[PDB]
Amino acid sequence: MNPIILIIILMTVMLGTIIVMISTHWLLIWIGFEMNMLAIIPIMMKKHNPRATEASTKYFLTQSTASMLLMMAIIINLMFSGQWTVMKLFNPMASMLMTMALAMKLGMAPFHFWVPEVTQGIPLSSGLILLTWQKLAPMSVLYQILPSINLDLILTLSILSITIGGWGGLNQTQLRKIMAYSSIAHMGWMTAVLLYNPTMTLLNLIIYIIMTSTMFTLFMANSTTTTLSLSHTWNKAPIMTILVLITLLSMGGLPPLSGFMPKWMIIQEMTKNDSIILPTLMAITALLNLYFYMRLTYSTALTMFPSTNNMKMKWQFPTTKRMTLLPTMTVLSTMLLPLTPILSILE
Amino acid sequence: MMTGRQARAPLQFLPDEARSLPPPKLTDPRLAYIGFLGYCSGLIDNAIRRRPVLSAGLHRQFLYITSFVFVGYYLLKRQDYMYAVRDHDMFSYIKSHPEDFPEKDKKTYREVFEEFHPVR
Amino acid sequence: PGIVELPSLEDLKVQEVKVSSSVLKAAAHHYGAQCDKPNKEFMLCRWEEKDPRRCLEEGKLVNQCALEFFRQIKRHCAEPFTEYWTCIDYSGLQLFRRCRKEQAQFDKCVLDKLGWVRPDLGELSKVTKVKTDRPLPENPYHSRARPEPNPEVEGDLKPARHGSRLFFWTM
Amino acid sequence: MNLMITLLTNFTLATLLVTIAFWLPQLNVYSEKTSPDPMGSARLPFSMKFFLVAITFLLFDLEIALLLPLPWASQTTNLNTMLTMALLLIFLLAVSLAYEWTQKGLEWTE
Amino acid sequence: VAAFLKNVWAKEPVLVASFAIAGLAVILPTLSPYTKYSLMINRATPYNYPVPLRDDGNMPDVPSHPQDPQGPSLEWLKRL
Amino acid sequence: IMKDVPGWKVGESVFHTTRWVTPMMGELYGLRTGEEILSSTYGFIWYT
Amino acid sequence: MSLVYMNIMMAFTVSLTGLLMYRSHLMSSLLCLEGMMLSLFILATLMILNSHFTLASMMPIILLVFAACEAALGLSLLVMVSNTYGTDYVQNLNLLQC
Amino acid sequence: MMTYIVFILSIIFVMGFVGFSSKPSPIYGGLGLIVSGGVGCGIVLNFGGSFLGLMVFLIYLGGMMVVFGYTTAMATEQYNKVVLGTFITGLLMEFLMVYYVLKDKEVEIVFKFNGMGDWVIYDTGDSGFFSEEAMGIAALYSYGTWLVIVTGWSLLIGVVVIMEITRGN
Amino acid sequence: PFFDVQKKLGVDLDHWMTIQSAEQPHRIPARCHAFEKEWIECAHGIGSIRAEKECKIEFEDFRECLLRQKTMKRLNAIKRQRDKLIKEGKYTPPPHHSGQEDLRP
Amino acid sequence: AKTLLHQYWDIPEGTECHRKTYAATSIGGASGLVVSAYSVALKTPTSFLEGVARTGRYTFTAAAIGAIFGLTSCISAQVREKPDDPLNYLIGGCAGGLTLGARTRSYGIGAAACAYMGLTAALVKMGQLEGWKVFAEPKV
Repeated sequence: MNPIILIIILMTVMLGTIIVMISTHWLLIWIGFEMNMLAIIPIMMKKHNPRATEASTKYFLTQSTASMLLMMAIIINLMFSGQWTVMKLFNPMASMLMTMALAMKLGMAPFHFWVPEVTQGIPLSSGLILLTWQKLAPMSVLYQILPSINLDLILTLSILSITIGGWGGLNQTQLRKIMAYSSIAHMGWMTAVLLYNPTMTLLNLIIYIIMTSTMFTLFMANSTTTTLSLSHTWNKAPIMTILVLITLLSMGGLPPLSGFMPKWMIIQEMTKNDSIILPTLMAITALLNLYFYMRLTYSTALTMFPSTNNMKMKWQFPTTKRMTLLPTMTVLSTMLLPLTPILSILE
Repeated sequence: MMTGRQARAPLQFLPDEARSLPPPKLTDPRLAYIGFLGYCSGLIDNAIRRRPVLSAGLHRQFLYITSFVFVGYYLLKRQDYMYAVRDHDMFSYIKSHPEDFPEKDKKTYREVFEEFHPVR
Repeated sequence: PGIVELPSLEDLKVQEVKVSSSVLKAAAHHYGAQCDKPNKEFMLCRWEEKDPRRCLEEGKLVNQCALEFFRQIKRHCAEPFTEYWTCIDYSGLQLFRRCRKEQAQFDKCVLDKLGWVRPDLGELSKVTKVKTDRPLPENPYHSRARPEPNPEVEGDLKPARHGSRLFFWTM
Repeated sequence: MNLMITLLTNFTLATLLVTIAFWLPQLNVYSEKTSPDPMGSARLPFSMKFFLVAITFLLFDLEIALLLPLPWASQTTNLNTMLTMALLLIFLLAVSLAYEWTQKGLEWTE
Repeated sequence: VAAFLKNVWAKEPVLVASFAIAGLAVILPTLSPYTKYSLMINRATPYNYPVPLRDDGNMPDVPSHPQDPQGPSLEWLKRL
Repeated sequence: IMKDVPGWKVGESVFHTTRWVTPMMGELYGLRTGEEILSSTYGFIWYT
Repeated sequence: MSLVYMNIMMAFTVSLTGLLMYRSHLMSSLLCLEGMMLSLFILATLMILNSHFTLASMMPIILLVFAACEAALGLSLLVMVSNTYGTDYVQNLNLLQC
Repeated sequence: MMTYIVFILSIIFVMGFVGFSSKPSPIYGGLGLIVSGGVGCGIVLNFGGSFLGLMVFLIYLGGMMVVFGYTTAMATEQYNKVVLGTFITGLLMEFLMVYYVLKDKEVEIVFKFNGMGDWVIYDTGDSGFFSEEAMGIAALYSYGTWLVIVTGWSLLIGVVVIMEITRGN
Repeated sequence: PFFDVQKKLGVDLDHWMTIQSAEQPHRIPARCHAFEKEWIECAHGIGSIRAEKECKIEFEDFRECLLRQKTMKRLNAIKRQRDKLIKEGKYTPPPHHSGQEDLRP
Repeated sequence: AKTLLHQYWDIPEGTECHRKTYAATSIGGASGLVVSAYSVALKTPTSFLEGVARTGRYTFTAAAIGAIFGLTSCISAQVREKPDDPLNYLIGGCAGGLTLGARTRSYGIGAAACAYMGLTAALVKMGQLEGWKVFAEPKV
C-alpha cells in the first residue's frame, strides 16, 4: 500500500468517526458509519492472506446488517416523529432496533461472535485500530439516545457481555483473542453504567482505550502474537516484560493502579440508585478477567520460560521500531489513581 | 448530568466564568505529581531504548516534564471550574425550592430515646 | 374533542363563473388588472385567517366582481374575445405565442372601447398593499399558553466548598 | 391507465410471438439428435479485468445518478453555490477516472 | 513550457482539448459580466403568489396596484 | 347514518385544537362512488 | 397506519430472515441485503412523499448510492473468496475457529 | 377493486421478496429482485415519485443488479425441498395477513395497521407549476453542500478501496 | 460525546434538514407544518422531561396529523355502519353521493 | 416473560399448590425452550429427529425442575405454617437440585445443584420480601 493512500484512508476513517460525532442529523450518522466501514475494510486486508479476506468478509457482513437495522430504526422514528434531529427516539420499536444495531456494532454479547474471530485474522495495528477507534462513534450515538434506551435490554446486554467475555478469555492461548474477549467484558462494564451516569462511561472508555493502546503497542514492539513468544520476551528485553506485567496488572482492576479507577466509580454510581446485586455480580465476574491476566503475567514476567539458541543473534541488534507514545501510555495507564477527580472534566 | 448546563456555550474548554475563580498554584501537589509522572515517562523512554536511564537525554526529560506540567495545569483549572459549577448549581437549586428542603427540628439527647442493647 | 363548526349550504351558494380554462386564460391579464382590489383583499384574508370558513363573504365578492368583468366583455368586445379564446383553446399547452394577432385585435378593441391597458412583464407579480377594515387576528394558530421556562443561572462563581468531596480527596 | 395498457399489449404480443416461434414447427415431424464448443471439458478461469470494469461502471453510474438532477437544479437562486457543487462533482468524477488511469486500472480492457 | 505543450499537442490532443475546455469552463463564469443577468432572471420568475401586505399606514415604497410605478421594474429583461 | 350508535357525537373532531385542518382525501370522498375517488386521487398520475 | 406500510415492513422482515439463515452461497445473502436496502428505500420515499416533506426528497437517492457503493465492496470480497477456494460457499470461511 | 391498486402491487412486492428470501439460486434470486424492483418502482410511481421510480429503474436494476448478475455468471456453475418449503410458508403467512386485514379492517403485529385503501391519506391540494419532489431533489446543490461533499468523497474513496483490495499484492 | 462543532463555529451543515417546518424551496409547505410548529414552540428550552410531560396535547396532535390513526378509524366506523344499514335495508345513498350532482364550478 | 412471573407471584404462598406448580412448570419450560433453541442454533444436530429429541430433553428437564421446586416449596410452606420464610424456598431449591441430579444421572451435580439452587432460591425469596431490585430504575 502506498503511504499517501494509507494516510488518505486513515484520515477517511477519522473523518467518518468525526462526522458521526458532530452531526445533528440521522442520515449523516448513517453516512459516517458507512464511511468508517468502507474506509477501514482495506486496513484489515493489508497483508492479503486468506485469513484476512475471511475476517474482512465477516466484518463486512456484520456491519452491513447493523447499518441496515440502524436505517430501519431511523425510518421508523421518521414515520412516528416527522423529524431527523439526533435526540431521544419516539417509538420503543425504533429504540430497540437502534440499541441492538449499536450492540452489533460494538461487539456486545450475544452479537460478540465476530470479535474474537476477526481480530485473530488481521494484523496487530489494524486490530488496535478496530478495538480502540471503532468504539468511539457507537458510544457517542448511545450517549445521545439514553432517554429512550430500555433499561432491561441494556443491562441484559451488559451482564451477558461481561460474563461471556470472561468465560471466553479463560480459554485462549492467542493474545489477540484474549484482547477481544477483554474488550467484550470492558464494554459490558461501560454499558452497565450508561443510564445512571454517562460520565463514568466516558471515563471507562478513555481508560480502556489507553490500556488497549499500551498492550497492543507492547505486542507490536516485541512482535509477539502467541503466549509463547511473550514468554520468550524475557531473554531479549526484560524491561518489556516488566512493562507488560504492570500493564496487565492495571488492566485487571487491581489497586492502586488506574484500572481500579473506572469500575469502582461505576459502583459509586450504582449503589446511589440502590442497585447492589448487579455491581457485586459484575466484580465477581471480572475476577475471571483478572485470572487470565494473571496467567499471562505468570507466563511472561514472573517466571522464565526456556529460550532457543538463535535468540543469541537477537542480542546483537537494537530495536528500531517507532514505539510511539509507549512510555507516556504506560505511565498514564498505571499511576493515574491519585488524580481520580480529574474525571470531573468529562461531566 | 451537566449536559444542559454546557449547552448554550458549546466546546468551551474554560469559559469566562472560570476566570472568576482562583487559579491553581504552581506549587500544587497535583501539579508536582503530574511532573513526577512526566519524569517517570522520560525514564521509561530512556529504559526501553537501551540507554543510560539517569544520564542520557536531559533535554528530552525536561521536555517531558514541561509538557506534562502544562497539560496538567490546564486540566486542573478545568476540574476546579467544573466542581465550582456543580456547587453553584446545587446551592441555586436549594435556594430556589425552599419547600423541598425543610429545616429539621434538631433535638438534644434529653428528649430522644435510643434503645440499649447490652453486651454480656 | 370538539365539534367542527361548518357553514350551512345556504352560505355556500353563489352565481358561478361558468367558463372554461382557456376563456379565463385569454382574459387573465385584464382580469388581474381590473379586478385587483377584491382579489387582493380575499387573498390577504385567506393568508391571515388561515381558515376558509372565515373568508366566505370575501370569496363571494370575487365571484361578484369577476362576473362584472365578463359582462363588460360580453356587452362591447364579444367577437374579438371569442376569436382570441378559441385560438388559445385550440393548442394543447394553451400557449400565448401562437395567438398573437388575435390578442392584438382583442387588445386594440378593448383599449379603444373600454380604455384597459394590458400589464407589462412583472407588473401582475408585484407585491401590493391592501387597506382593509377587518382587524388583525391576534391568535390565528389558536395556540394556548406556552410552558414557563426554567429559571436561569445567576451569581458569581465561588470556589467549591472543601474541594471535590470525592471520598478521601481534600481538593 | 394508458401506460399500463401499452405495457400489457407489448408484453402479450411478445409472448404470443415467442410461443408461436417456439411451438409452430414443434408440431412438424422430424428426427431427434444426440445430446452432444472449444472449452467443454475445461473450467472457466476467473478474470479480474471484467470484474474491475464492472465495478468501475457501477461507481461511475452512481456518480452519474448524483450528477443527474442538474437540469432541475439550474433554475435555483444560489447560482454560485450550484455552479461550484456541479463543477466539484464532475471534478471528483474526473479525479477518480485519472486515479484509475494512473494505477494501471484500465489494463488490457483499456 | 512551450516544448512540453507542443509535445502533448503532438502525442495526446484529446487530453489537451479536454483540459482546455475544463479550464475555460472553470475560469469563464468569473469573467463574463452576464452571470448577474442569470441571477436576476432566476429571481424574477413568479413561482408563488405575491401575497399582499396589510397597509399599516406608512409604506411609501410598496405599490397599491400592479400597474403603479412603485415596486421592481422589468425593462432590463424586456430589452437585455 | 349514526342516529343508532350509542356514544357517538356527530362531527367530533379528532384534533384537540380548534384550528382549521385541511381535509384529508378520505374525509372528502369517503362516501362517494369508486370512479369519483379514482379520478380525484389518481387522475393526475394516470393521465399519460 | 396504511396498508402499504404493513406490506413494506413485512418485505423487510422476510428479507432480514432470509439474510440471517445462510443456505449455501454468499451471493444469495448479498442479494438479500440489497433487498433489505430496496425495502428501506421504498418505505422512506413513501413516508416522505405522503407528508410533502420537500427537502427530504433529496435523501433516498443518497440512501441508494452509499449502500450501492457498499454492495460493490461486498462483491469484491466475494471475488477474493472465489480466488481462494474456487467457490462462494460459506462453509469454507472457517479458518479462524482456532 | 381498482382503488386498492397500490396495495395489490404491494402484494407482488412482498411476493417477490419470498422469491429471493428462500434463496433458490443467484440467477432466480436476481430475477425475483428485478420483479420486486419493478413493482416497487410502480408503487412509488403511484405516489407521485416519478424521478425516484426512474432512479430505481436506472440505478438499482440497470446499474447494480446488472453487476450482481454479471458476477453471478462468474460463479454458481451451471448444471430443493427447503426453497419450496419456505416459499409456501411465506406465501401462506402473507395471504393470512391479506385475508385478516381484508376481513376485520384493523390488524396489529407490531404496529396497528388499517384495512382501508391507500387512497384515503392522499392530499387534496395542487402543487402549482412545479413538482415538489423534483425541486426537493434539485435542492441538492443549492442546500446540500455538505451532503454533496461527503458523498463525492465517499465515492472517490470507494474507487480507491475497490481497486486497492483486489490487487492481491 | 456530541461535539457541537457547528454551533461553536457558526456553520450550518444539517440543521436545514432536521425538521419539517424549516425553510423549503419555493416556500412549499408540508401537510403538518402548523402542528409541528406548535409542538416545537412548546418544547423549546424546557428540557425533555418537561417537554414529554407538559405539552403532550401538541405532540398527540402532531402525531395524529402525521399518521392519521383516529381519522381512518372514524372512517372505518362510518363505512362499516353504512354497509350494515345498507344490508339491513334501512338506508339508501343520496343522489349527490351516486354521481348525478352536477358539481359546483 | 413478565406475565409468567406475575402469574406465579400473584398466588399467595402456601394456598394452592396446583396453580403454583403449573406456573413454575411453565416458567421452567420457557427457560428450557430458550436453552434448547440456543443449543440447536449454535450446535447443529446431525438429524432433525436428534434436534427434536434434544429440545424435548432440555424442555422436560427444566419443566421437571420447575414443577418439583414449586411443589416442594408450596408443600413445605403449607406444613411449616409460615409463608414468609426463605427456608421453604431453600428446601424447594434443594429439591430442584436433586431433580437435576436425577435428570443428569449423577450424584455430585445433584449435591452441588442442591446447595447453589437452594441458596439462589432463598436469595430470590429474600429479595421478594425486602424489595431488592436487580434492574433498578435510575432515580439519582
